[PDB]
Amino acid sequence: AAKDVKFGNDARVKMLRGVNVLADAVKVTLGPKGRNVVLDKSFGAPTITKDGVSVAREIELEDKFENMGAQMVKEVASKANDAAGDGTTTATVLAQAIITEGLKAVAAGMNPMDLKRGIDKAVTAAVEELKALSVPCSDSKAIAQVGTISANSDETVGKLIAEAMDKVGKEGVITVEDGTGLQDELDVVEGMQFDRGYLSPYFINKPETGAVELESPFILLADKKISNIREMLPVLEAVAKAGKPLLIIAEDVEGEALATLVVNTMRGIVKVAAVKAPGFGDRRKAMLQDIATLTGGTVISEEIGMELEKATLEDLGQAKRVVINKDTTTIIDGVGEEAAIQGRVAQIRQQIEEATSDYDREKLQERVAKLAGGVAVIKVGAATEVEMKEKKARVEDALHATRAAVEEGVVAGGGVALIRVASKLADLRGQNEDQNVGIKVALRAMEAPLRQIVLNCGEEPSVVANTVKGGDGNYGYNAATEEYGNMIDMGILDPTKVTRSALQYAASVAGLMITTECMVTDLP
Amino acid sequence: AAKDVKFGNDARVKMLRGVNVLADAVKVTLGPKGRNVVLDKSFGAPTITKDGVSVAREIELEDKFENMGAQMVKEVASKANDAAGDGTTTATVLAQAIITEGLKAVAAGMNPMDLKRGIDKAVTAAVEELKALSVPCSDSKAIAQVGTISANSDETVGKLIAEAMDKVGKEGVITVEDGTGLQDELDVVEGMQFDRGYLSPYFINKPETGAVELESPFILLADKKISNIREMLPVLEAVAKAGKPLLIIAEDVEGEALATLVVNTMRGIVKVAAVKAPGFGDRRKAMLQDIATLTGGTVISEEIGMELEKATLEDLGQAKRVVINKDTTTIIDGVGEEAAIQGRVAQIRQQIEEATSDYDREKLQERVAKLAGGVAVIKVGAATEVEMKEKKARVEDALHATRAAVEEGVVAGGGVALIRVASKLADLRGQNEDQNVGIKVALRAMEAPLRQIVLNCGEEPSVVANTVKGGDGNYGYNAATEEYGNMIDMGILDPTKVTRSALQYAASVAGLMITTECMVTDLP
Amino acid sequence: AAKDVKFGNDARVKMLRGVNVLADAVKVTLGPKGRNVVLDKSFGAPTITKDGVSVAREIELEDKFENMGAQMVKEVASKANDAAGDGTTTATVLAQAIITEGLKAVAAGMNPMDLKRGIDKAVTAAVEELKALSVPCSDSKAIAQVGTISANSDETVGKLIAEAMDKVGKEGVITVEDGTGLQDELDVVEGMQFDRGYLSPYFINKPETGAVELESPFILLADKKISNIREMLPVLEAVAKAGKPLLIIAEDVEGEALATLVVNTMRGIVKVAAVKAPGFGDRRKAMLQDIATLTGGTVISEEIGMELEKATLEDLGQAKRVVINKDTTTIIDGVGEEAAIQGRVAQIRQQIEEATSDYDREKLQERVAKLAGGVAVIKVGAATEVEMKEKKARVEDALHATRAAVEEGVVAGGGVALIRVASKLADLRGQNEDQNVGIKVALRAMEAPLRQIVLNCGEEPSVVANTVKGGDGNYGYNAATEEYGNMIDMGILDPTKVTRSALQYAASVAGLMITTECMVTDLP
Repeated sequence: AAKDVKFGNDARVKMLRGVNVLADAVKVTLGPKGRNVVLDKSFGAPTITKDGVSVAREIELEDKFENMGAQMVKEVASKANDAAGDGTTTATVLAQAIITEGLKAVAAGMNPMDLKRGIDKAVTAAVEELKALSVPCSDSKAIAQVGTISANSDETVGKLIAEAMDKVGKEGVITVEDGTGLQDELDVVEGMQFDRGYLSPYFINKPETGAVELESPFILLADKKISNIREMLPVLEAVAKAGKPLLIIAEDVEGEALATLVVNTMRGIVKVAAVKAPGFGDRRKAMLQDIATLTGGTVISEEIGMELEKATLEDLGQAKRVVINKDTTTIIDGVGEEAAIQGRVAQIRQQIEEATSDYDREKLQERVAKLAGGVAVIKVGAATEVEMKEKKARVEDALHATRAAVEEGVVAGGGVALIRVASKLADLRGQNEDQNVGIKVALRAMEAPLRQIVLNCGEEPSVVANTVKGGDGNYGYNAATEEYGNMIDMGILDPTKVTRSALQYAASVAGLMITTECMVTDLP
Repeated sequence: AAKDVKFGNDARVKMLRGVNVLADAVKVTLGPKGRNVVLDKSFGAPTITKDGVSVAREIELEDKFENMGAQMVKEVASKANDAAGDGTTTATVLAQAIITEGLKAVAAGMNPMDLKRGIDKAVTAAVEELKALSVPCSDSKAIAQVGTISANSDETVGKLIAEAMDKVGKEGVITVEDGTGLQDELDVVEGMQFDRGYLSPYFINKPETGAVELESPFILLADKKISNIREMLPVLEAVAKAGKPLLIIAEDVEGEALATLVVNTMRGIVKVAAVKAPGFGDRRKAMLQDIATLTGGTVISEEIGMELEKATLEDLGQAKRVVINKDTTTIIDGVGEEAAIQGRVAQIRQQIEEATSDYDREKLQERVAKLAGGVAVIKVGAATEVEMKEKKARVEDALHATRAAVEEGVVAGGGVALIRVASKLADLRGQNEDQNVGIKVALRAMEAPLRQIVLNCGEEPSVVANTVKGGDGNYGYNAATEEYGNMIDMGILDPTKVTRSALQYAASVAGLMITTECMVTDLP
Repeated sequence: AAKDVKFGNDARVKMLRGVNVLADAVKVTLGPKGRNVVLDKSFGAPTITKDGVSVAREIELEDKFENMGAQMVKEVASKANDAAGDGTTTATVLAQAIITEGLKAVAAGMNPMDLKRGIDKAVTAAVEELKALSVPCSDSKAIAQVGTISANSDETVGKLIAEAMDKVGKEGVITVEDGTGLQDELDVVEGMQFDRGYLSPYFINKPETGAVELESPFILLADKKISNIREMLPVLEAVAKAGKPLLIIAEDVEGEALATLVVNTMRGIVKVAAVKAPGFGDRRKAMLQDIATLTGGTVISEEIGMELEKATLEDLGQAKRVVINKDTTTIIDGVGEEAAIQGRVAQIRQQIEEATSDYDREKLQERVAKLAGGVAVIKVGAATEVEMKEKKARVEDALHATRAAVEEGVVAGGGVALIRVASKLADLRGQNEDQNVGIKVALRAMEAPLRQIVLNCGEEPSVVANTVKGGDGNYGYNAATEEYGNMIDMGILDPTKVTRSALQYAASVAGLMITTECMVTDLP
């Protein structure tokens, strides 16, 4: 396993074939006419996929050359999944084309670093070009079109996403889960909801199937397990003379207090619903106070000078209707001031980002969307778990793409905007001839992905691409119909965020990787 | 784990040959003339079995290509076995036909996605046709006939299962168990049953053979053990006043209490029997109130401040008869509310939709059978464990077939319905001629299971297929009669669900496999 | 692991090779001229054997093919040993011949199902005919004859066994084990007895070996720890005033109890025999209850609602005489009525007829014999350890054969019943030609064991069989002396149960030969 070193093109040629390897591993799956690849599973059955990165993630070759090349190209695709997950094939093909043009330039003895300088300043110019070319994406028709593009002519899933997103609002949170039957299940859970079950089964309410409902109850917060005191009776009798149902949130209730608390609810005196703590202590308590403010309750924590039994009856929060089952507790609409809710939203706006990013951001965004609106749940069903996941990954990709389109809009899809801005920026000049040829190299390498896209349909890339370059504006080529026309007719519009981020990150990684000159390796 | 990358036709033929070897190894079991397969077992004697997936689950190939193919294809067979368990050979054969046709089409340059669409539409049409042509099966004669064919022309088993299902009612539970004698014996156990014996052997009552029986007793349920709870002395006096026997359900009883009780019973003071709770804490908590509802009593709860010491006369469950042996207790005509029985049944109906599925179904249907259905025990009597395996396997095949037929309805067996629906659906056309070609080729090749069924009998598949294509209606060939006639005459009926699931799963999996264009392996 | 599949001719050839292995392994042991086999043992001495299962159960060969063939044929031999244990060589040979002929027929293209049904019908008809021709024999002369037939010209052992069985009665059993003296020793003592050594050696009276014999003692059996209590002063003083010797069976003895008891011994006031509890708690308790019933005492312990320090002197039983050895104890006669005998034997008998069988029933006959008869003890002694093992195996085979013959009855032994049933059942007919072919093949193969016997004897097998087929009744051939003659004169008779079980096992192995079509192995 001793280290061995080589220099320049002799090693680079090895890289090429490995690149070549990974390259044709990916580009076979591009386009509507592109096919799938099944990935061996060490534990169970192999899984079908169309995304190049899903294929490549586990891929490494026997020899050190190709193995390290695959790892060093796989990082950008990993980041692409970290952000969006699609367009990975484009990043791979552009990387291959640019590294080939890089070896061509090195054959001229040309400086890689000034090449990178010219190329990435041209990339920034293209960023500005794309920002200028951005158009708003507002109509749900375009949303359905882009989802259908992402979902392989699946009008059902895309349209379903459309009404779900519309009725939950643009800031409403939407989640996709498993289903077994041939039909997806659409659920909306609005207000406040948590997944905790009643400790006592005797809470079976008047509605059949054990369905539990409370109209305008009094919600209360506690931090103690009520065992030693065993006397909530002052509060109980205050609610009894109030004569209205109640919900309690506490550490726990001991069986001794539980007996009368359930026995007394039967008696019909006060209906009381007791639940376990939904989540981890500090943050869960923090969101319970937000719920209390939402429900018109007061900030109540037993870990401060105030007492459970020492309080004012108005401290109990009220919500119009609460629905409780064996596992799920939900509120339809509560009694709270929207000014205070929006103040809490402003308070939590900066916490939306924080610095933890991955763990904190999505959790907090879904939680706050629940705090303001509701969550959408879509049970995507299919015959086999591999089929479910194969559709699923496209579902989350389309979800993220819809988020990008909502936040930023779209640009002319099908790569025509790319080639037009490249043609317009062909006039760009650098410090010297090195930067100029670097810009031209970047242009000619960007030409290749579109040509491969055309080739994916079993049609000639050259003259078709030339015809694409001939027209402008709405004129573009559709692979599904394999014909030219408007973007609106073809619905091929590129979400701005995914294209911008993927293209620029791929450009950066390519510019830094073409700088290879020396090789270290291990022996068998 | 070094990886190797392969393209196109080579992997295609590898997958072809592996699937073909597995399939024609399976084919030796198809039809009445099919035989068994012997599988080497390291621990002891080999396993001899007919159903294909039973063989498949342990199949592992020396070659990585074929190993990947076998493991990727076994999922459909495994889940089909999980669904029904028989006809799996037919599903495998038709799947192989689909693979052959798909690879042949792709060899022509076929579009994989067009094939996917075509096979999907064909499956939709076939499912609708099966729904349309499905006919109900109600008469016990036809039930016995389908059991007989499902038991490999065993009429004795058919009459046995028909008698069992009749006496266990429509919602009874039927199970097959190991038998001691040289022949099968079927027993019917009805009423409230559980497997718990009397605490002491001296509990043997008046009935001989060491049996412990009480006529018109009362039933006590103790939430916890007996330490000082033997203070039911007042209730005892009432029982002493009533001159009635008693039954005890308690966690545990003191040795002094056990000794004092035994003496009381043998002295004739009060004659009482005691048995333990049937199952786990959750199970017993759920089913004790079910027992009470059957016997019209009130469960003594340690969770509520009602106990044995403070109790009512009718808190004892009321039943007409109790019969207890060394480890089993039976209750005859418990005196309880039938409407409460329906309420508990409806609660069970709501609880039907459960992720636990079969593990939940055991007790879920156990309670219903104890209330309304019945218990059937099929003790398989024979010498060799392989023979019990074979007869048992035929037993659950017949059981599943009968259950599915009763709940669902039937179609003609032997694939006559398959060829009929293929002929009727030959008229459907899709979006593209590519899709139409996929559909029509699927129709051409879907008769292959019938071809192999004929072949297993050592008879010309081509002659029979041509003659059947000439014939119409329920006319068809039977191997048991080894001649033609009416398919109904022999009473070979297929549940629609098994055929539908097999066809849809085979089409889905085949469509996903054929789209693969790249291969990856690891070397030894 | 890597699997390799064999089909049809090749798999059948491997089965034939396993058959050849089995045949050469077994043939060496058929008849008087079929000789013993030495069993290699790296641990200890290689062991000489003749029983077919004894030769078989430990034999496994390297080549996987015949290895799994042997593994799958081991089950029939194992089951036969667990059922009868003798005639295993004969049943194995007949089954092997049947299998060989069936494999030949399948090589001719035989139908598995025709074989299945024809062999089932033939087995059923042969069982019926064998039952019809069954002649029970009860004379001790015939019992000695058949025991010697099993013992291969051992007369004294057969006479001893017959006398022992007669003296132990119809329900009394016989125990056989190794001996030191080269002559077998038979010891039978009637009544109640179990082996138990006294904790205090000073229980030795004037007679030797600590044997004490006492008149009408006060027999007490206690399942409770008597060490803790000691005391018993009122009862001890009552017995002392009565003037009779003292008998106690205690769980344990205290140092104080030891002290007062040894003071009693060396002081010479009262002779007291104290013994520890016999064995395993619950079952020892049950058999102690049996002893108390047979002695006319009362079952008294803390498991009974009697009091320790308060008791009545008549509560204990009295015996005609009690004898105690160094490590065993017997009672010559006790207070036991035949009605209580019937009741206890019946409540034991119901447990005897159960599915537990092994590891529980033998103790059941032990206890029952202690209730009614006595234990028969056999000491077989000789020179070399391997030869004692062989003699023990042969003697136990004879023991089981005698038990089966006594409980069931016999037919003509030496295999002549086989030829006679084959002759009389030449008229059997099946459903079709193939069934009749299979039946006739089985009938022809029925001749194999006897012709193999004659071949081993060095005489013309087929002509001797033909000559036997000419006569009828009990006239046939003698292999020990090797000449014709009547069976009755030399009494070659065999219990019918082993014959029927062999036929049933043959039916099962035939039913598992018919499906031999595909086999799977694992090669490195």
